[PDB]
Amino acid sequence: MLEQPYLDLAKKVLDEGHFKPDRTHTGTYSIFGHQMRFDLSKGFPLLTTKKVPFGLIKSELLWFLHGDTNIRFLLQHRNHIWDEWAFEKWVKSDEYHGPDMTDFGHRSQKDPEFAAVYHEEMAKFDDRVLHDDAFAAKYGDLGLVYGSQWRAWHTSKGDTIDQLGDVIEQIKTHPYSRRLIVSAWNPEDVPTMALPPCHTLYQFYVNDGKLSLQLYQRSADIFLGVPFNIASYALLTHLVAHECGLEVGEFIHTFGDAHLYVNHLDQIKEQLSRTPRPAPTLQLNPDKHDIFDFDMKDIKLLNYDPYPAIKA
Amino acid sequence: MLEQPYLDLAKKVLDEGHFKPDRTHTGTYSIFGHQMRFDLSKGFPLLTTKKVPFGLIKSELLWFLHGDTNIRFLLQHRNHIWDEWAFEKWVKSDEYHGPDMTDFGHRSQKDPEFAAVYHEEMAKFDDRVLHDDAFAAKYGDLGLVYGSQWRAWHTSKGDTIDQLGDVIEQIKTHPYSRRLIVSAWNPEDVPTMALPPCHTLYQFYVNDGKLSLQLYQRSADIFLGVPFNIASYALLTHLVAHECGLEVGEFIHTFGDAHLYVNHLDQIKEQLSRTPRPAPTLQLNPDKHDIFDFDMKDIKLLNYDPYPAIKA
Ligand SMILES: CC(=O)c1ccc(N2C(=O)c3cccc(C)c3C2=O)cc1
Ligand SMILES: CC(=O)c1ccc(N2C(=O)c3cccc(C)c3C2=O)cc1
Ligand SMILES: O=c1ccn([C@H]2C[C@H](O)[C@@H](COP(=O)(O)O)O2)c(=O)[nH]1
Ligand SMILES: O=c1ccn([C@H]2C[C@H](O)[C@@H](COP(=O)(O)O)O2)c(=O)[nH]1
Repeated sequence: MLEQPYLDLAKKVLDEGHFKPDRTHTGTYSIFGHQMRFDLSKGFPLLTTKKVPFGLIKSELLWFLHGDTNIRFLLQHRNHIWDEWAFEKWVKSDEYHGPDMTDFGHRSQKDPEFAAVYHEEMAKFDDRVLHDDAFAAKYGDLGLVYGSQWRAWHTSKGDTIDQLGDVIEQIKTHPYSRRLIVSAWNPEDVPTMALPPCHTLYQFYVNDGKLSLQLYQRSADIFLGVPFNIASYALLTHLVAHECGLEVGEFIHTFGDAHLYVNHLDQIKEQLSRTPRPAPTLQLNPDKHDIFDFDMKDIKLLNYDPYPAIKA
Repeated sequence: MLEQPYLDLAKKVLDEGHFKPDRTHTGTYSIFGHQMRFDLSKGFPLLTTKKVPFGLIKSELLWFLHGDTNIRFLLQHRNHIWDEWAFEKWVKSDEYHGPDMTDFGHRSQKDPEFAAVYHEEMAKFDDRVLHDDAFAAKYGDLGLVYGSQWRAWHTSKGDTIDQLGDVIEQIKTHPYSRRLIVSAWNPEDVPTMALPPCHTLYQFYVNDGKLSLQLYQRSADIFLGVPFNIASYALLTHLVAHECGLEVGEFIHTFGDAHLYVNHLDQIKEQLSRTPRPAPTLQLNPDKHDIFDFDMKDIKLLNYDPYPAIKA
């Protein structure tokens, strides 16, 4: 079944993973160099063994695809997955006057009443970002995240390049190019930036009218992140194929360090109990073609029948 | 045996490769997403099934490692593998006054007497680069090749960064970092530069005192280039491990497009006849540690017992 490589990766880290220390709990179990392949003609690789929220994946991807780095767009779609890094820039600031949190998130799991103050402050931040243009410009903007690296890469001349747009024009004109690459890794930013990109780079490839995509991901939370990551890049591959008038080929997912956190171990073990179901199918607006102006409604997922989410 | 993944890749492209057109003969047979793993504790993965010239690999790597882009250093080691791209910038120039070649190399294989004129002009160029400081500065310098991307990456402030040096300091201080990445792909240069890098990016990883390295290579000539490529990055991995006082782990070689040229087919087929021999062993200067000042003599290869070279 389509999603088995994901479950093999989880199991392989369980059986053959190497322990290492770090932060956010005791440490990790990891392997280096693993690869997962998904034949996108067999269905869409959204995990059936655990519910993965496709609406949050769709809206995050469309956000990148607009070259947008402001969480306001994501808030307008009820998508809060980028909030904390924005919240963090505001909390750590001089403009902020509420109950202090030197390290929320860590402390948010401990207290059942600091989690009360935090979730209110965060709710307030979310609202000011939604309705106050200047506050949003200042704190809603994450700066160097995927929308900018993909579509507005900052040059030495103080100019800006649309890598993804240029690659898509090349797919249409030079489909057999071996240079169809988008990188998110900028040696100039990477040593000071808040979040050096995990989704380091990707490459397209065309054969027999089918579009494939390989992602090199330097670092991967196998439990929390990888199931979202697989669905974002599979969707990316479908959308680019649609624009270019091609079929879909393979999505190949290649890792540097893929890891399980030492406290996510029983969660992934229970998921290994479950038996994949047949895969959903994706439907794209058949009469719209520029994916940089696609909206939520232009993307549909059919027949998705997941096991429950594992709140971990 | 250590080199079997190389031979499996060759065979897989023979059996399951997809034809595509291009240039420099009729076209290619290719696959996308293949991976090769080499356990460097089992020996050094220089191919035994075809002689690969380790001196040219050593000197090219030391050249990158000095951050040098001038072919003069390579000429001083009798290494001509970068010559033609330098020669090309001089031939295409206004300063040049000899018998013209709008497209040598292509025409060099045809004629058995234009190949005579070319090899003389090239011999002259080589000599002027060796002995004329100003000519060398102007034409010996390839500009944006690996030595500059690895060790002198050009920033927006008109400054320069030593990616590889900084990564090596991080391996020593933060060995479990998942950010040990060197990239050679610069979205600003890549659309005009002469040679967008094939060796797109690489990443280190440490576990149990062993250093591994994964290379993402966007495009690969399986017959001509890959056997040199495997030995450069394996050697790179050994040298970095030596500096840092670690053992060697795995070298993982990951491809975008790996291809066979439609006219190299019988050459690779004959190589598939041959039976790997036990692998050579590498010896490094046991009392020297900064690899950025290693020289030819500090690296030794023991017990290398190859089948003959296949002049193709
Ligand atoms: C600093 C760090 O380790 C870290 C960096 C990025 C994320 N991170 C996101 O921003 C993000 C957005 C949307 C989905 C997912 C699954 C993630 C995610 O995992 C999470 C942790
Ligand atoms: C333009 C192109 O296709 C092309 C780009 C780079 C190389 N190329 C080199 O510069 C080079 C230097 C040293 C060894 C090898 C095996 C290679 C190589 O294959 C060869 C061809
Ligand atoms: O899109 C993402 C972003 C992050 N991660 C996880 C993997 C790592 O646990 C962590 C990255 O932290 P560093 O490796 O950068 O230290 O986030 C993902 O799976 N997908
Ligand atoms: O270090 C190198 C450099 C090049 N190649 C081969 C692979 C491709 O045939 C060609 C690159 O041409 P493009 O893919 O950039 O068009 O060079 C290698 O194997 N190793």
